[PDB]
Amino acid sequence: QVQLVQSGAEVKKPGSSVKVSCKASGGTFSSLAISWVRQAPGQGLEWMGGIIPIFGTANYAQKFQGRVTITADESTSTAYMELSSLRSEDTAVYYCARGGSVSGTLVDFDIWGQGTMVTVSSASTKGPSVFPLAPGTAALGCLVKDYFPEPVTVSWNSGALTSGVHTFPAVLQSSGLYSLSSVVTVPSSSLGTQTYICNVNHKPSNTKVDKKVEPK
Amino acid sequence: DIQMTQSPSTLSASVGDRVTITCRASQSISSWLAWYQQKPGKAPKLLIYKASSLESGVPSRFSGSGSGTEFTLTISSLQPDDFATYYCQQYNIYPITFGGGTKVEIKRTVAAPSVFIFPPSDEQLKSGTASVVCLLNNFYPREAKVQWKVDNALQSGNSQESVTEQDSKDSTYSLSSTLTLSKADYEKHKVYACEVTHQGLSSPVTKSFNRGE
Amino acid sequence: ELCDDDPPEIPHATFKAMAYKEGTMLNCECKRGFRRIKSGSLYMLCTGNSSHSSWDNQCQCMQPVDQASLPGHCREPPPWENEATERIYHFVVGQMVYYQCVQGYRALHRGPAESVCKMTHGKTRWTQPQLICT
Repeated sequence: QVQLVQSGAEVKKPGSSVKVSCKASGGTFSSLAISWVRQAPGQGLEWMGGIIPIFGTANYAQKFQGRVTITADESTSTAYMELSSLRSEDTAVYYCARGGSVSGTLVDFDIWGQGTMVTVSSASTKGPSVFPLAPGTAALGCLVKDYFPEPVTVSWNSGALTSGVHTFPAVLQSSGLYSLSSVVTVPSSSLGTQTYICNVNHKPSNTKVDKKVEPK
Repeated sequence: DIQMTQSPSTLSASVGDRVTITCRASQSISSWLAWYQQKPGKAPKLLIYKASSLESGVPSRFSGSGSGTEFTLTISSLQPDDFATYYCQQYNIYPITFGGGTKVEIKRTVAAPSVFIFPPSDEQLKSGTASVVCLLNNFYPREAKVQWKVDNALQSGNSQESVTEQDSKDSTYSLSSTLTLSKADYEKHKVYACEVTHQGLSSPVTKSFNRGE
Repeated sequence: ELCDDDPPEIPHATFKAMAYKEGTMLNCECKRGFRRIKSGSLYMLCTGNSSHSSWDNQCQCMQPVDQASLPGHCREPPPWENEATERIYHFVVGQMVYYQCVQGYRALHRGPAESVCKMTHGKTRWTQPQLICT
């Protein structure tokens, strides 16, 4: 019944603060603890802290060194998590979660928010450059390079081609920009007749590229 | 802090199998342990609380046992919805801590990778950087090693890789590795090769190209 | 409108209101050695209209502005000088209070632990939170 709806993705510079919200939908907070747990890309879960609504009592993980503040607005059933002096290591999906019982903040988490991606980086918005990966079976693709922030989307032949497609997770380069590759295997006998197009969209920079991948 | 150690880190199983995941605490946590399931891009879901109490709405094929420092999560007769990562959590004392996760993946027959190598495009070369890409396609199991060589000189520190999740149709993995060089260094060498090690191959396979050929 | 009984006491737990309904009363109690002012109010009463709620008939035994709340509910009244350490509240029908185990105690009860004052069979009664703190 009760659900938790979190605020949208944030892109932040190092040294700044971020304030994420967690709103109860289809109910109220009651006195059940509202806690925050984060997960860095490809890593496990890490507890940050929790607050008891109405009572106002909050507990935090000492490793945050006072950088986390958790508050609750009982009238609007919204909890907030503010993380100050952001650094690249704070890049993570942040979740809010309700406690299973009125046992303070040392509880199991029975209801979770959908998550809020927070990216901390010195990089500025930049659309990708799209390079071809030129071709029994042939492999071809696109290298979607040097963009920021995530995400990019890739389709092939405007969605008409899905068989044999593999779109890899993006990697963060040492430059601070992301790179993503998307490939597809096709019959070599089709290369003289068919045109394969990778359609790349990067909504943060309003960039849209439809790259024909030609047999070099 | 209490350190929660989960094992195995990963396990391969089929629909119908029984899986046992273990969580060990560095100190006693009484029975204040919970288990969660998490699918990629989604929030964790509570399965069990207080070491053995099944959460409302969670199927009875999930059961938890343990006390003190040793706990297990057992899934009897695994179903397609159960391939996911599982985490344990202690809430005996602050700070609340989680285990490192156990990925439950689909067992299938061994499949050697189909390997492809791509030189940098002429369009990319026009901007001063060269990306050479090696593709390892539709292999099983996930363990695969890629080794880059330029004129037989082994490369280190100049490559990045990423792997897909198990394919929804054939349960294989695919991996892409990218070797990054300056256009100046790229034009100074001729042979570009990627050597792939995988248990489906009788010996490592090398795919290569000659620059300008 | 007042509930004769105080909300249920749960061993090793405390309760608190999120906001006080209109009609809630609070005794004008004073600290040891201090007495209630002559001809003064014996109770503060939460009142309201279409624009705001507030406490009427102020107690007497710091901040110049005592902000009103939105209609239908009052906030915790600010402390008055030489006030007793314990607050004696008298709630009305429809009032909800919320429970939490005291730190070091835990509940097997799943979900919210609340009590509401209801008018049942011509008399007021608080619902029983199904809460045990161990």
